[PDB]
Amino acid sequence: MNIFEMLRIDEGLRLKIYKDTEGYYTIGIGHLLTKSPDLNAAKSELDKAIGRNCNGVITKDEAEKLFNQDVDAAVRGILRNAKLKPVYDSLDAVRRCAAINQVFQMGETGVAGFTNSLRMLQQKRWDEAAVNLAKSRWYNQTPDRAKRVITTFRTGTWDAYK
Ligand SMILES: c1cc2sccc2s1
Repeated sequence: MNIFEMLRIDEGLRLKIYKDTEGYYTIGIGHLLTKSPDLNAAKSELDKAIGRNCNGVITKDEAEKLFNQDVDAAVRGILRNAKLKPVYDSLDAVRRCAAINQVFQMGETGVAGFTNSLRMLQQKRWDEAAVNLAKSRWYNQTPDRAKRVITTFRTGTWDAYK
């Protein structure tokens, strides 16, 4: 297991524009195109991202390229965030993957709501952090995925992903 395999399980792989759990146009391995309800806007974003006229469809290689970029940008964003960096750097490698996963799904605006969870994670109060993490819109809207990510934060193992 590694961050790519983990997010691949959580995000799936679809080669045509689809709507994510929030109803937003997405493609590939959880590559958000736009929050606009206009499919044409999503198609434009896709074409810009890939560098060709895709008409809403990409190849596996292209999906994996966006995924590489998106994971890289997620981790780099964490390091550039003054609130997230010290917590991330305090974590072991497996729990760092849980952090990347959460940021990938929710963005940094999303994880900003998690001050108390972050503090508990930095304190290595794992069971307490896990309880706090579940008291969230995130958990309630995507409970099976959040449970996996939370188990990863709780245990520092890959048990939830096999
Ligand atoms: C850096 C650390 C942590 S813990 C949950 C999200 C993030 S980002």
